[PDB]
Amino acid sequence: MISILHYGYSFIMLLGALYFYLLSKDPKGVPASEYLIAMVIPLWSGAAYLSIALGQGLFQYTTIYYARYIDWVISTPLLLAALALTAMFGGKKNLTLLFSLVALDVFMIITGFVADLSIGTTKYIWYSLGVIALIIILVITFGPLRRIALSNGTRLARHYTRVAIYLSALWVCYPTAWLLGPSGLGLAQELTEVLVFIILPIFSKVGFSIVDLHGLRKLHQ
Amino acid sequence: MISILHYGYSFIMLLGALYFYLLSKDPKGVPASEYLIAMVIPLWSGAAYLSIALGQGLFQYTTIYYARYIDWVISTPLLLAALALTAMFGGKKNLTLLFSLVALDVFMIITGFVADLSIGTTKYIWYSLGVIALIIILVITFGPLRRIALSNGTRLARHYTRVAIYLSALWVCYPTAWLLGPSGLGLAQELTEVLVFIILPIFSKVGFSIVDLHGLRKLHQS
Amino acid sequence: MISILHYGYSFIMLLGALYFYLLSKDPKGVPASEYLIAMVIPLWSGAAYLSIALGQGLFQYDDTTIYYARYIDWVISTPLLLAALALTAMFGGKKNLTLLFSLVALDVFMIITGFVADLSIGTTKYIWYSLGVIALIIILVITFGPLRRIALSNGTRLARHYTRVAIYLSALWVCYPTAWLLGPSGLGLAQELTEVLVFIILPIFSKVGFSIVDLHGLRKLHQS
Ligand SMILES: CCCCCCCC/C=C/CCCCCCCC(=O)OC[C@H](O)CO
Ligand SMILES: CCCCCCCC/C=C/CCCCCCCC(=O)O
Ligand SMILES: CCCCCCCC/C=C\CCCCCCCC(=O)O
Ligand code: NA
Ligand code: NA
Ligand code: NA
Repeated sequence: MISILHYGYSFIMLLGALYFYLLSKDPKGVPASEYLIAMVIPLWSGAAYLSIALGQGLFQYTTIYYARYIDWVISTPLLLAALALTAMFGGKKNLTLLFSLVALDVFMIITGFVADLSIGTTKYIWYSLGVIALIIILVITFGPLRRIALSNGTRLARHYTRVAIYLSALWVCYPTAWLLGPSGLGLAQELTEVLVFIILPIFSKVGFSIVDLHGLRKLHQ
Repeated sequence: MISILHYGYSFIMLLGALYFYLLSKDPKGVPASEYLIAMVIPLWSGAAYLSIALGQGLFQYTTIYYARYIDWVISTPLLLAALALTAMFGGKKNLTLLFSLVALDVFMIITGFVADLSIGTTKYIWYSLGVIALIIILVITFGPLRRIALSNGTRLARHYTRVAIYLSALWVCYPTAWLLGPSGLGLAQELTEVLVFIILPIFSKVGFSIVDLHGLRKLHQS
Repeated sequence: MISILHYGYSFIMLLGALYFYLLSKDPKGVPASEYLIAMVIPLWSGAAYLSIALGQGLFQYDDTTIYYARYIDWVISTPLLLAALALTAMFGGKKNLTLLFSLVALDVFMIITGFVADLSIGTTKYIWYSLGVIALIIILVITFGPLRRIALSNGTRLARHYTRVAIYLSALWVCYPTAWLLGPSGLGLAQELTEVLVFIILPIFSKVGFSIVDLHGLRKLHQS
């Protein structure tokens, strides 16, 4: 079941990528960079998840689905880049703030991987550092980044706020599932966690970009 | 023999690097970035191949020359960057298209590594995904990227087209040799593969940049 | 003692990071990028050194202990330090990102040769070490040659500051390959504990010290 679920995930990522490619061909005032980011996220995630489907992206240590971290260490900084470019749509870019989010995010995913490789108190030290990174990401998202979105007009700010809540709601689920699952307290079953880390990312990756791109395109007319 | 051949490769990379450094001192309207890229490619490749010569960049799994993938994952995106900056010479840059090529290329090399670590059907799934990335790279090269080259005038477009064909011809040899060699169908002997992945990269790396830089320098006024 | 020393290091990195954050809130004409770089260096290093403190960022190889977390630290922290140095030289003028990325490329190569040298034995070790030293020399040639000339093109006051930070960085950085060669990873003249203290004290000056000196100098160029 776990293999088939991952094949399914990868096929959905492939379909998402193709949809974003088709949209890119009639861009409606949205820059090519946004479409490129939208395509890389699912294609890379699809590849990583394909490795799990093929029985490669995991080892016994509990099962570590290490391919998930290879996925997220690329896909999640690109998602924050997407979020940051949305806030900045129609205005001056702040690449300093954007790379601040990328740095926090890459650190967050790494602490997760290290936490998964750790045992006892050490595991939760790393996990806790990852959660602290996420909180700071959310502080930036609803603080200075949102203020940039507001500086770019009511219609853009409305859209940014929607995508900001969408992203934030999904992202807090990841460390919650991690803590509950085999990598953490072990209250939730492996199969339950596998389904969560199949369904969440479909919404976090393809869902997010459908909502993000459609909203930005709608600002054209 | 395999060790000595790799020492030779590294010495040629070193010579190439120094030649590009000397050219950079009298740039003839070619930007420093092009000279930097031209030097990094062979220096990094030389280092990677030196590790093979010293017996470090390979393990038994059949022999995997993993240092080749460490080489290519840096050297091949830089080569496409070089190609893209050539198309854009004299005009506005399209870094989106450039990073599209970098992303495709890094994926291509990784699928190769994963394919080399795989057995049976799984190997050829990864290989096939790598080939699909290469096809898209070539489609970009002769499609949108060439159209940018054409927007920058007759003489630049002529040069870009030459370098584009040079690169494309060499690059399709890599997945061909891979499939024929021990990593694939195993028709070719290890020594045969080692020689191909010594001679190809000399032309793909040092050869390419001699052709690319000389062509751009020839466009210089006064 | 080695664990406690690393905990101490990480706490000092954390304090440095917070100080640079507070400075960033009243920037005095210094761009946000400089403050971001100043914070990333110690935070990343603190993380890497925390792994050593917890007993994770090291393994036994050739009977010697390899502190592999130091290389994970440096491969990110040292290119960011040269970026900081390069942006100082370019302060008030056109940027040269080609020269900046030249330094980043040399630096990342340097740290990798170090790691490979640490994993190597006999002549092979010193081939890698030697390539790393050659990278450092070229970095220093850039620092006192073309990069300094960019600093001079941005006026007397900036060039004076750049030269100070350039000497500060250079003096600290030549110590790293010296300690490495003398210590367990090299000739084995110096004891593990000696090396551990060197690679605790040097980086406090190389990371937090450097940025205090760099940022204070740039801020002092502001007229309020
Ligand atoms: C094993 C893998 C190792 C990978 C190693 C990765 C190193 C990360 C750092 C790179 C240098 C950062 C470059 C900084 C670019 C300069 C920023 C700039 O242009 O500044 C503009 C201005 O200062 C703002 O207002
Ligand atoms: C694990 C894989 C890591 C790969 C990292 C990327 C390798 C290096 C290639 C980067 C491409 C650099 C292109 C620079 C564009 C310069 C454009 C300009 O001159 O304005
Ligand atoms: C592993 C070692 C190499 C990794 C880093 C490679 C860096 C070299 C690549 C590209 C150089 C980018 C130059 C950007 C030019 C912008 C214009 C300018 O201001 O000069
Ligand atoms: Na966006
Ligand atoms: Na070029
Ligand atoms: Na600086």
